[PDB]
Amino acid sequence: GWVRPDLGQLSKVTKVKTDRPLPENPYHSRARPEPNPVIEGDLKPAKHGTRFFFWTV
Amino acid sequence: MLKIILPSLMLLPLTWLSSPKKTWTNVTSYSFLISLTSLTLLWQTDENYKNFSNMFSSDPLSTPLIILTAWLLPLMLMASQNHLKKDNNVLQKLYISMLISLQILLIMTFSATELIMFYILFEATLIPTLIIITRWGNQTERLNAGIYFLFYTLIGSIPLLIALILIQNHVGTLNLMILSFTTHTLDASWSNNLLWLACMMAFLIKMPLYGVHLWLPKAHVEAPIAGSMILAAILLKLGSYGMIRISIILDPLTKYMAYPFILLSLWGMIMTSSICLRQTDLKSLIAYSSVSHMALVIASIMIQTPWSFMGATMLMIAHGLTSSLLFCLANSNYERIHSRTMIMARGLQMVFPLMATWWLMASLANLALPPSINLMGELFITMSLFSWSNFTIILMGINIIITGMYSMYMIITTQRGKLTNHMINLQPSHTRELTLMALHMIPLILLTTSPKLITGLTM
Ligand SMILES: CCCCCCCCCCCCCCCCCC(=O)OC[C@H](COP(=O)([O-])OCC[N+](C)(C)C)OC(=O)CCCCCCCCCCCCCCCCC
Ligand SMILES: CCCCCCCCCCCCCCCCCC(=O)OC[C@H](COP(=O)(O)OCCN)OC(=O)CCCCCCCCCCCCCCCCC
Repeated sequence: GWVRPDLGQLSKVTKVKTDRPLPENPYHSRARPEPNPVIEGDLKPAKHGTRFFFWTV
Repeated sequence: MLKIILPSLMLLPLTWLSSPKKTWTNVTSYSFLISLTSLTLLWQTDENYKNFSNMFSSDPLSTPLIILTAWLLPLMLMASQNHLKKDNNVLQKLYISMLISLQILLIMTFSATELIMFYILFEATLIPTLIIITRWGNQTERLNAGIYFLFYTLIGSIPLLIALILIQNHVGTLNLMILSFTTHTLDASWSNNLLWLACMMAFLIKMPLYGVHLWLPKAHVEAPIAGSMILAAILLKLGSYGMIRISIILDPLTKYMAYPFILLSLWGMIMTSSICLRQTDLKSLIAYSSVSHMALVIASIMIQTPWSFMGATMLMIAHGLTSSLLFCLANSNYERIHSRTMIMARGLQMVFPLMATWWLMASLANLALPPSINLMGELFITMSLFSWSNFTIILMGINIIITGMYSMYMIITTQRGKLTNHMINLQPSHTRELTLMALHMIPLILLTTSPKLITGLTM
């Protein structure tokens, strides 16, 4: 009682049920080092202006 | 300081917006008023220095130089008025603009409280002097004189810029008062010796040594009268002012590092006075006399004695006034005869009696005469040098003898003797140039009357 599949039936996703646990760490990844400590705060103006030699402002 | 700088800045729109028949009158009158305004920072009651701004400051050393510059601008206008009479109005206004810009930049240079701003205004003053000398000089050699002046100054000043940025990167500020307070001793290394040389050689070029001095007679011969005036009365003193300012951060190693320049100054003042003796050109004679007096100033600043600094300031102001007066007198004769040969006009006391009186007073100021700030400065420099080493008195005495000899030789060979009667074109006198001599000589009398103003930092 076998029925041959149609033109576009064997070429689709299947959603197979399994009991094997999902591998939580594929590629055997390392620690992924933490990023730089981003600075937060209010943007105050530059102290005493540009501080470029004799320019006061 | 802004109350002096801004009227001088507004002198330029006045110059370019005045009518061509009122330009000289307006600019001369308002520059006289600006000098009168610049007299207001002599109000020094306390020992504290007048710090007007975060970038402008006053001083017992900076104040006479500022007042001398503001006083000398109308004098340059008066001196340069006659030799520009057959000229385009645009060229006349441009010349006046050059003089006014020189006055503005020099006042800012003397009042600047930061060494880097001092350097910037130093080269800013280097520019219009070059333009004046080259564009309005008379002979062919003005271009060579401009090249010599400009590149002597620049090859001096580039190591000064490197040294200033080094000091700023080391201590963080490059402000004169902060450096004066938290100055640090130097550990006496070869790098520190090269730092000392880099920060000294710019000013040792600018006021002439016995070595690099060859630009000064060329520039003075080839320059017009206002250029000779501004050079010989402010710019050498600008070099001396820079040396006095920057010597404070070089405390431990100046006492041996100043040896070759002291010898160079003393022997060079002797040699340049000798050149004045055997000199055939009047402007060259006045230029080499300026070299000798500035050599005295170099020696005093190098030996770093309070008497030496006070005498250096007094000789600075006195020499500026008397060298400008001598240049103006020589220019009056040159405008008569159109030649700077000294032996050619001889009996001028006959036809020019009061001009001969101004000549006599100018030469008595040129040599050290005891009721004068010239002798005050020279005598206290001599006292400090004799304290430094007792054997300097021989060189000082030789210099004084030759100084009297070339000054009286000038008077006798250009005023006394039989008049060269072939010179028909000896116009009697201009009230303008007699006024110019009077405006040079009367401040000498007043500063002799009260020499506490000309006393500098140390007392
Ligand atoms: C017009 C006058 C010209 C002649 C005299 C000029 C000065 C002569 C003595 C100084 C050396 C040359 C100028 C260097 C300027 C910078 C000085 C400085 O910052 O020193 C500290 C520095 C040292 O820096 P430092 O002090 O930070 O060193 C680190 C030190 N520790 C680790 C202890 C903190 O000196 C130099 O780097 C000097 C390098 C010079 C290299 C270039 C030389 C060019 C040729 C020399 C002559 C150039 C002028 C004449 C040209 C020809 C004219 C005809
Ligand atoms: C500061 C930087 C200057 C740089 C150049 C500036 C050029 C432009 C100058 C513009 C005007 C500024 C004048 C500055 C000098 C002012 C002189 C003056 O009035 O000084 C005050 C003095 C009295 O003050 P007092 O406190 O008594 O003096 C100190 C005493 N412990 O007053 C007096 O004593 C009275 C003075 C006037 C009265 C006439 C004096 C006549 C003197 C005759 C002398 C004759 C001999 C001359 C010999 C010369 C030889 C070469």
